[PDB]
Amino acid sequence: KLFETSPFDPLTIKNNQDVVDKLYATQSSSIQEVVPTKTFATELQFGVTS
Amino acid sequence: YRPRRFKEIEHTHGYVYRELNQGSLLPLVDANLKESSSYYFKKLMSSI
Amino acid sequence: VGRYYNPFNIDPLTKKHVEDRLEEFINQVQVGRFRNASGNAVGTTLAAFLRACRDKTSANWRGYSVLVSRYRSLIPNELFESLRNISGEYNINPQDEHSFFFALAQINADDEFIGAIDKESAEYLDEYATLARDISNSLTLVKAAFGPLERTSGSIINHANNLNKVINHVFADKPLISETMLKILTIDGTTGKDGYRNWLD
Amino acid sequence: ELIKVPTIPHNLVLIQSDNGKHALIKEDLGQWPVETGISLVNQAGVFAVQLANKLGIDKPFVLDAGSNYFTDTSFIDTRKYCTDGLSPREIQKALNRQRAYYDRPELTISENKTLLSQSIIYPDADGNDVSIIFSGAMSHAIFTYAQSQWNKNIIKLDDYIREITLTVPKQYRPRRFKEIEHTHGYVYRELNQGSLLPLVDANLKESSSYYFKKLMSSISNVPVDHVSMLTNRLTTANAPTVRAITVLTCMFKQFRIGMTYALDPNIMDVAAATCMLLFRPAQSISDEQYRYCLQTMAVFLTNTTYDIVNNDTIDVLKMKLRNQGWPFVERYNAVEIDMSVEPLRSPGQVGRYYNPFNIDPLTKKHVEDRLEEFINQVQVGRFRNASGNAVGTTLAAFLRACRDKTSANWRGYSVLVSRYRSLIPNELFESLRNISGEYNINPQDEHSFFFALAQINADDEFIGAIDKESAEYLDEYATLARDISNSLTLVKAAFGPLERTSGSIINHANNLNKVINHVFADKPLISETMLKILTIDGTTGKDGYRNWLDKLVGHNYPVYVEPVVNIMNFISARFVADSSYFGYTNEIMIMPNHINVPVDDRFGFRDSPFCTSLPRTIMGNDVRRISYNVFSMMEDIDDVISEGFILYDAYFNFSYDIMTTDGVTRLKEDILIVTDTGNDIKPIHFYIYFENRNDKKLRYESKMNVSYRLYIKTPACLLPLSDYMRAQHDYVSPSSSRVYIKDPAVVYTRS
Repeated sequence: KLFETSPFDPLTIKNNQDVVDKLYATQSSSIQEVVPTKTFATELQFGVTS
Repeated sequence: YRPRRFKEIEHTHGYVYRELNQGSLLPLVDANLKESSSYYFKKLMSSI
Repeated sequence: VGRYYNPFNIDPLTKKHVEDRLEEFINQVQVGRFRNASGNAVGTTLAAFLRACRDKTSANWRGYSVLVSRYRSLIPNELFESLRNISGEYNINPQDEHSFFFALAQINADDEFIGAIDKESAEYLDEYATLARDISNSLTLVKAAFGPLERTSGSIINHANNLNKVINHVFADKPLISETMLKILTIDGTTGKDGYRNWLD
Repeated sequence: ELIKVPTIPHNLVLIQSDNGKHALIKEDLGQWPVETGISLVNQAGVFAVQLANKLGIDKPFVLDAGSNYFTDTSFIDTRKYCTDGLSPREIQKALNRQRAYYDRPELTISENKTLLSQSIIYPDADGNDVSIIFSGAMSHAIFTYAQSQWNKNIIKLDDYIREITLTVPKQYRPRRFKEIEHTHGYVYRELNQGSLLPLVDANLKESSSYYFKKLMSSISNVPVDHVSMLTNRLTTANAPTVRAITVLTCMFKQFRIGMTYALDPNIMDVAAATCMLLFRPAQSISDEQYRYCLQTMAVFLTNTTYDIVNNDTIDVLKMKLRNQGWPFVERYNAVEIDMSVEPLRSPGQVGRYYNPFNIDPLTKKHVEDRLEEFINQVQVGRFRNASGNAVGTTLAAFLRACRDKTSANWRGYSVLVSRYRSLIPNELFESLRNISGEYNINPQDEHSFFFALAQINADDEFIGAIDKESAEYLDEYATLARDISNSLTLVKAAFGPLERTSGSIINHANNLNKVINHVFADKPLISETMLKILTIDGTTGKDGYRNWLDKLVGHNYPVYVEPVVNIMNFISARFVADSSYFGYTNEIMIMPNHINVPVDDRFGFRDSPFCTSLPRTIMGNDVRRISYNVFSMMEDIDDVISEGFILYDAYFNFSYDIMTTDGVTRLKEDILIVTDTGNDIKPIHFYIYFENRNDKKLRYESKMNVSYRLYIKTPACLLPLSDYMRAQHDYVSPSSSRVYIKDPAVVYTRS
């Protein structure tokens, strides 16, 4: 068996965004070179709205 | 090494069906393996 | 035929660390003064930890060297050359790195080896030959049943996904074809629409 | 303790036919299975110990067979008739029956007397008694060789005393041996000393920590009998610990000690630093500790900061302190005192130890002749302030108290150091080091130790306790030396060099585990003493031994070949050389019955399966030779076996029983078994009968019923009865006047 848990089931994906969302969901099964945590933001701007 | 002999009848009137196509693993591994390598490695460490 | 770095920077011929001045270097740290002009335990504490790490590394390098050899035995040649194109960097927390070396676990594989033969690794590697035969058989059958493929409407992702379903229906008597094709799509599909295009190619 | 063997093992059996025509003598050393495809010498060593146990030569021994005799009734005969070995009466009966078959006159009285007097005991010039008996050749060779090896370690008592006369001190009462012990006393002792260096060098931190902790537990049990800041900090809680450190610094070479001072030094830290430099050996203070002590004094006296003097060298620091008015900027070498006797386990060597508190034994004062002038300098010095002389007066008074205390108590501590020094050998004196700094002195404890120095009281309990420790240490060193020798032999025989290849690494790791699992099963080969040394770091004793064995591979350490190793090497060599004595052979021959092959006709067997040597040519053509591996793999064995061949390249185990009746000589099973995988030879067992030469029924049965025959080389254990003089062998037994001393100690334990 190539994978104990498949990265994504291809029949359930409809477009590119579907692949990335599934890859983020099944990333715990993989050996991550970086383990995610809270993100740090160094830039933020708010634009005027209608 | 040599194969073990069969029965006498099988060595006189014996026939077998075989296919000689060994195949290749290139189609499975001819891809951008960057994303799937982490998943493959996890299975690899679980084999032993 | 392959090569691999020996774990923990130990030369098997010498049976020690690559650096030949490690004993002198550790004693230098023990009698040194760091982080203060006055006396402190920084030099002595680091010397004690370094000695423990060195002793464990020399004690347990044989087990990890065998482990790497066994793991590589499981990888076929075509897979290994493909994996050499990729690259990555692994991030380890400083606590994990020190705890791994300070609390190194002894690894023994005496029961796994019959003489000089590792049965489990031998049988596992042989299964790639069966998969290689299945891949070639499945690709040829789909090309024969489905000739040149055209897409008048729809997306590439939908073109490939729906083609797999028809393959399952047409070849329902032999489920291996659909299983093998979906294996290739799983690997290729991680890149997205470009990966699906490669699968059709 | 020596084992006194009463009888000689001969291993001789007489086999004679019912007719009486044929008789033979056989050595019965047993059957030993040999496996093909692996090393023969490695299997021989395992069988060598069992053979030694069977013959009773495994443990040290001497032969007492000079009393195993009787005397004939004739008045002329004053000879001694040995009762050991195969009885001459049995040979007389066998010869007696043989003559009855041939219708020959019986053995005469003169011929009987010569035969029955073949086994005799007579004394030699040295007083030993030599016994001439009928015994087997292999047993005689092995038994005699074992005697030679063990007798190397049997020496006269006066010779033993001369060897150890330089290790006996003058505080012990000499032991009076009896007059018989002095003339006829003998002792069995091994006089070869094994080095402890292989274990100490491989594990310096563990070996040092083990011995240092043991010594401190013994020493700590010895019986004993600005000013405000100095006077408020005295504590005698850890005085026994500081006392043990002092003895350790003087009893060892390069036992580095260390002191750590506070962030902000005060008058107590300067006092401790001065006491360390003045009253401790320079050999126990490193250069870095010397610089740290100078910096601490400079920070306080000159009112500078640690940052300013962190980059200052030793010469610069001395210049700064001398300018201010501080002369105590030097460390002093201790004066070495030679031991009165040769230290233990150090043959032909002189031991030495430092005198405590840097007191010169010749002058009985401090090694610094300017000490009194220096104290006056401190008293009139202006330190840390413009005026007041508070620091100088306080330090001068404290220094004077230490000077008087050290002068009064130096003799007591010198005796303590000398007695504990005699416990350790010279190798441990020069090799052990203080690594990891696992002993350190608090600055308050140092200045409390010298201000409140306690006299040393040597009660009778302390002297008795030390004498018990001396016996324990001697046994411990002897046990460690034996296990080092055993480990060095094991590594050389079972391991090789490593290569930068996966196969070599895998092979080494598997072999290492197999050895380790074997040496820790049943009663461990390795003693509990060294397991304690290797466990002191917390690792499992089994794991520690595995690590030490790996380090020892490829060593050039010389190992002395002990008598027991020589004995087993002899038995192993004769096992390979003379295989027929032990029931295995490296060559068999299968021939059809109609092919006439020359055989051994000495024993009178019917169709003897024994040939003097397997023939080179039969019927004018050389006999085919096939190896067992090729023979097993053959598919046309029927065609090849029709002409007959010779099988070699394997170790064939065979058995036989000689039947006294007459019958068809044959095998228990068929010669070969043919399977779809391969051909094999079934176990070989010969039924051998003596022949009547005129039985038509048995002649016809042998020619027609049996179609194939198996031939092997004639076993060397067999010997025809006519050649009974070839079993006549000699054995030497030492004189009965000797007395063996179990306790060869030369002195008693009393002051």
